[PDB]
Amino acid sequence: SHEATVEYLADLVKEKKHLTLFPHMFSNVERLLDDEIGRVRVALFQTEFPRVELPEPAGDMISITEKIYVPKNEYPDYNFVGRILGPRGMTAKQLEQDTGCKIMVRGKGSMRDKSKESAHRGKANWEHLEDDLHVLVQCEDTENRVHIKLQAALEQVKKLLIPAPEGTDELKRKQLMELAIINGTYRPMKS
Amino acid sequence: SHEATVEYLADLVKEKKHLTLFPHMFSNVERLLDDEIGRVRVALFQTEFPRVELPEPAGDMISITEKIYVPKNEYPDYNFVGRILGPRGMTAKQLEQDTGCKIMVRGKGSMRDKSKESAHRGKANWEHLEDDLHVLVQCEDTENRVHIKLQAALEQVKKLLIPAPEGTDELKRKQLMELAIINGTYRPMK
RNA sequence: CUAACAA
RNA sequence: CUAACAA
Repeated sequence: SHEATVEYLADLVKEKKHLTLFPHMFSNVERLLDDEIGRVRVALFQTEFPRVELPEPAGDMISITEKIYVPKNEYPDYNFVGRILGPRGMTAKQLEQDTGCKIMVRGKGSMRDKSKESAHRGKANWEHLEDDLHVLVQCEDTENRVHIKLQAALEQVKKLLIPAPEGTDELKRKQLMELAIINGTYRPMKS
Repeated sequence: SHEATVEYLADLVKEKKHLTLFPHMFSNVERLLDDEIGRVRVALFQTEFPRVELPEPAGDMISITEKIYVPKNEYPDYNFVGRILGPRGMTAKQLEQDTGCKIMVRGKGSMRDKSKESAHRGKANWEHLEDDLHVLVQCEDTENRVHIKLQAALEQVKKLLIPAPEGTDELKRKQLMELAIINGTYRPMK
């Protein structure tokens, strides 16, 4: 396997732009190239969280939701939500999958556009806007699995609520790098 | 991974040929297509060599080379070399890889074009031509490994030096079928 | 300098 | 009717 660098991915993409013009003549080799582009993307941008080992289901079904406030006040300038979510919410999805939980960002300043927020305030079904910015972590499994999963996701969400000093944020950098590619380049290179 | 069938390998070989028309546009694609051609080639035609077991290196370094003459006299029409080497030398190369040994086919008749042996016979660095066609089998390792390795290769070269009766040579059949698909003379669409 | 989830 | 290794 060729080293996964951004420079390489760019190379593969320019090739993919040309190769896809002849989808029939080159059907097999386009698939091969899609494979390699996919592999290189995963190695570059995808950061993965530890997966935990679970017993087979046994006991009652339990749904459990923990609320963890984001230390927005203590660190007023740090963008915690953006780093938890990731480009297209990819990081949150990765976390959801790896831990078997559901991640939901809620409370004041949780809406993408803070202007629209001020309108829903008080209204029914939006009562969480009265609360401070928090992450809800939620797992539903059987009595002998649900708490294992939860604790796995809690440990990760808590890590992400500790802001990283300048130039040490490996997670953030991968995110921003991918993001630059998404909205700096055209269609054949994003997603 | 796509399933490795001869129909697929053919298809990949077809594409590689079409790619010759774009000299620079698909450098990475050519390399990737080669990797896959190779992977499939191995899946279809690789011989299964018992994986020998190896002690940890202990002892003095030993380089040993054994010479095995091929019974070219007793079997004057049997292509022994062709069967030892294989298509693109891949049979020999794999034996090399599986045993840690080096395989060299030497002697009179050893050169592809015997017209050339004449030109070199008697010359320097070509003194092996004054000898009968034979196979040098060579390994270099520590003492507790080098003889294990060597016996593995020697056993297999010996096997290959016993000709097979007609149309029961599954090795020769796999070899010429790989060779056909890869040169694109055999193009199964099945 | 990320916006998923839910509606 | 397979041609590697070595120069």
